[PDB]
Amino acid sequence: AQMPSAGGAQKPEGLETPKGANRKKNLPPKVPITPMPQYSIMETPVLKKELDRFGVRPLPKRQMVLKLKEIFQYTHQTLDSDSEDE
Repeated sequence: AQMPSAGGAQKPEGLETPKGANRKKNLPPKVPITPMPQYSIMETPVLKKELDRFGVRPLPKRQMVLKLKEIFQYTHQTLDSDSEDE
Protein backbone atom coordinates (compact mmCIF):
# COMPACT_ATOMS: atom_id res chain seq x y z
CA ALA A 1 0.00 0.00 0.00
CA GLN A 2 2.66 2.54 1.19
CA MET A 3 6.51 2.55 1.16
CA PRO A 4 9.16 2.78 4.01
CA SER A 5 10.53 6.34 3.36
CA ALA A 6 13.46 5.50 5.69
CA GLY A 7 14.73 2.82 3.26
CA GLY A 8 13.39 4.21 -0.04
CA ALA A 9 14.37 7.92 -0.54
CA GLN A 10 16.51 7.40 -3.74
CA LYS A 11 14.73 9.01 -6.76
CA PRO A 12 14.31 6.48 -9.71
CA GLU A 13 14.93 7.40 -13.40
CA GLY A 14 15.04 3.81 -14.79
CA LEU A 15 14.46 0.37 -13.18
CA GLU A 16 12.30 -1.67 -15.62
CA THR A 17 15.18 -3.13 -17.76
CA PRO A 18 15.32 -6.43 -19.84
CA LYS A 19 16.50 -8.90 -17.10
CA GLY A 20 19.88 -10.03 -18.57
CA ALA A 21 22.35 -7.13 -19.19
CA ASN A 22 22.82 -6.73 -15.38
CA ARG A 23 22.98 -9.31 -12.54
CA LYS A 24 19.62 -8.21 -11.12
CA LYS A 25 16.69 -10.70 -11.26
CA ASN A 26 15.04 -9.57 -7.96
CA LEU A 27 12.80 -6.61 -6.94
CA PRO A 28 13.38 -5.27 -3.32
CA PRO A 29 10.06 -5.12 -1.26
CA LYS A 30 10.27 -1.38 -0.44
CA VAL A 31 8.89 1.24 -2.89
CA PRO A 32 6.15 0.43 -5.58
CA ILE A 33 8.19 1.20 -8.75
CA THR A 34 7.34 -0.16 -12.27
CA PRO A 35 8.55 -3.86 -12.03
CA MET A 36 11.73 -4.92 -13.91
CA PRO A 37 10.89 -8.79 -13.93
CA GLN A 38 7.93 -8.45 -16.39
CA TYR A 39 6.53 -11.84 -17.59
CA SER A 40 6.18 -10.28 -21.09
CA ILE A 41 10.04 -9.69 -21.33
CA MET A 42 11.12 -13.29 -20.33
CA GLU A 43 13.51 -15.33 -22.60
CA THR A 44 11.88 -15.99 -26.04
CA PRO A 45 11.99 -19.96 -26.25
CA VAL A 46 10.56 -20.53 -22.72
CA LEU A 47 8.19 -17.46 -22.89
CA LYS A 48 6.76 -18.81 -26.21
CA LYS A 49 6.06 -22.13 -24.39
CA GLU A 50 4.57 -20.15 -21.42
CA LEU A 51 2.48 -18.10 -23.89
CA ASP A 52 1.02 -21.38 -25.22
CA ARG A 53 0.64 -22.91 -21.68
CA PHE A 54 -1.21 -19.77 -20.43
CA GLY A 55 -3.50 -20.21 -23.49
CA VAL A 56 -2.84 -16.93 -25.36
CA ARG A 57 -4.17 -16.61 -28.97
CA PRO A 58 -1.81 -15.36 -31.84
CA LEU A 59 -1.95 -11.54 -31.42
CA PRO A 60 1.04 -9.47 -32.94
CA LYS A 61 3.89 -8.76 -30.39
CA ARG A 62 2.64 -5.14 -29.78
CA GLN A 63 -0.95 -6.31 -28.91
CA MET A 64 0.51 -9.42 -27.14
CA VAL A 65 3.08 -7.50 -25.00
CA LEU A 66 0.38 -5.05 -23.73
CA LYS A 67 -1.87 -8.04 -22.87
CA LEU A 68 0.72 -10.07 -20.86
CA LYS A 69 2.10 -6.79 -19.32
CA GLU A 70 -1.42 -5.79 -18.10
CA ILE A 71 -2.03 -9.36 -16.81
CA PHE A 72 1.39 -9.24 -15.06
CA GLN A 73 0.52 -5.79 -13.52
CA TYR A 74 -2.53 -7.13 -11.52
CA THR A 75 -0.73 -10.52 -10.94
CA HIS A 76 2.52 -8.83 -9.63
CA GLN A 77 2.23 -9.03 -5.83
CA THR A 78 5.65 -10.23 -4.55
CA LEU A 79 8.41 -11.36 -7.03
CA ASP A 80 9.38 -14.38 -9.26
CA SER A 81 10.57 -17.07 -6.76
CA ASP A 82 12.65 -19.05 -9.41
CA SER A 83 11.11 -22.28 -8.02
CA GLU A 84 7.42 -23.14 -8.70
CA ASP A 85 4.91 -21.77 -6.11
CA GLU A 86 4.43 -24.70 -3.66
